[PDB]
Amino acid sequence: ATKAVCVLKGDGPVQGIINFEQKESNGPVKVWGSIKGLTEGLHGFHVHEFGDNTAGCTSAGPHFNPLSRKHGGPKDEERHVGDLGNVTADKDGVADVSIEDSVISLSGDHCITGRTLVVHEKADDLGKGGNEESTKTGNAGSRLACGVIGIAQ
Amino acid sequence: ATKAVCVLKGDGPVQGIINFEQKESNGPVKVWGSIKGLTEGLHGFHVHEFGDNTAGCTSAGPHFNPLSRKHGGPKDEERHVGDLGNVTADKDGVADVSIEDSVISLSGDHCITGRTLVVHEKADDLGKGGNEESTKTGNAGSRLACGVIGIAQ
Ligand SMILES: [Cu+2]
Ligand SMILES: [Cu+2]
Ligand SMILES: [Zn+2]
Ligand SMILES: [Zn+2]
Repeated sequence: ATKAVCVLKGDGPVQGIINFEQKESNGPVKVWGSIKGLTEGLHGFHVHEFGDNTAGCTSAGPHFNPLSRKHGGPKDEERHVGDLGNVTADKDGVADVSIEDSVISLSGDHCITGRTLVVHEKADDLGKGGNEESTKTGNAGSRLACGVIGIAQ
Repeated sequence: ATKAVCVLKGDGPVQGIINFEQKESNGPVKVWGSIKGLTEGLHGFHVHEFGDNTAGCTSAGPHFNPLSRKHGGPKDEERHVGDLGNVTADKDGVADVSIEDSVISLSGDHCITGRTLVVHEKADDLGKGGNEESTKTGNAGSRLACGVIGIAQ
């Protein structure tokens, strides 16, 4: 299997470790881990285009979107490659993440490795918000923590 | 023109930003930027295999070595792909890095994106130290700072 990992950090208390595993190059990627320090509720979760943390999360650029589609949720046909939807934090501020996605990959010319994973302030509306910002970012607010997705053993 | 970037951080004061540019695929990669907080003199500078910062720099693994060679300096045919030799810090503790290397790449099998750049405690002996450690790590000592190399624009 191909594996990757990401350590999420920011200016506040949000931090976490997210793991990625892809058994076959043309198969789905399992994404799992935990993020703490979040307000209870939904938080947008995206792969942004650049693995550039020189300005913290601010330098990561827009959602990763090599196919030039509009913003959506992970189960929508119309979505950015980087659209991983929402993670849910419990009353203790911990979001346990455990999903599978068939659009992102850990290899090939469009691979998320070397790009930035970001967890957001607010819920991602999955492009159903009914305004221009919705079909661009999902209105998920500020970038609370992020990290570069790296190759793992 | 392919570009990558890395923010170096550690447990101590060593920090900086290193840029990578490769005008042509399979062409040389220019590596440049500024690292501060170093002791004056030489410091080993390598790409390590894993972009895993879960345990700080320790989890980066060994030098990136897809061809299973012994450790050397960047000018040697016998070297790891990740062997970028030394960088030099001035009397103010600043290393104004400027390296050109044709063995690392920002694409293909020798791609370093998604892996970890590490700057070391001591000089890399470039495989000339006459012990087993020299042909593994260059005897460069501890990992002072590191970061995952990400895709840039
Ligand atoms: Cu995002
Ligand atoms: Cu090293
Ligand atoms: Zn999106
Ligand atoms: Zn080496």
